Amino acid sequence: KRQRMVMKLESDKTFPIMLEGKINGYACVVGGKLFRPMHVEGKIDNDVLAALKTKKASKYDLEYADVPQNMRADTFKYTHEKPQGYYSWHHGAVQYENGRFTVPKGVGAKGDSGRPILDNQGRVVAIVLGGVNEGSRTALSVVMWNEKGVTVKYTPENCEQW
Amino acid sequence: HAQTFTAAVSKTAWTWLTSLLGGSAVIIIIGLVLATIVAMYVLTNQKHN
Repeated sequence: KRQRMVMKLESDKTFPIMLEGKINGYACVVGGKLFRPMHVEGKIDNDVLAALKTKKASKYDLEYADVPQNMRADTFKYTHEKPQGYYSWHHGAVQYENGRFTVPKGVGAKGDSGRPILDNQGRVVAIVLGGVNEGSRTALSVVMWNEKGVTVKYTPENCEQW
Repeated sequence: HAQTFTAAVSKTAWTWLTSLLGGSAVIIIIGLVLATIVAMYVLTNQKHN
């Protein structure tokens, strides 16, 4: 499964945020428009996408920009059906329970911001922005969207920017 | 020649100036209330889910 998830993430145009040769984060295109975590500095690893001017949203520490329709051709597919269970992402599985996403300890660190969370159908359900040490596991700070289109950010108390 | 401080008023024009000073204060108080209401609506819409 993880192999297929990585293949889908690579085939879909996704590009890390390069600064001085160091990967400081990741950015992706979902729903035909680029998003980028504001706290991560640097430029997307795509000259064509870098040409797009972004807008800031301090409340969520996220940026967004318009993507040309021809490049909107193949982007992430979002869904609002988020039942309890387990999902898949770049560094393995993620447990969804009580409305929160959690992964085993040692998974995720500074520089992983921007990795989406995929369902069994390969549809995006959340975007990972950070996390906090949770003993045997760690809880990720993510943003998810309901069927009504409301942006909800779940942030654990004293969450670290990962 | 008492010349009370509030004696140089002209009733009508004085009320006009009262509308010029403090009337904008009432306007900005109404605007503050409306902005607070809009913010509370946004918070309610976000927390609703």
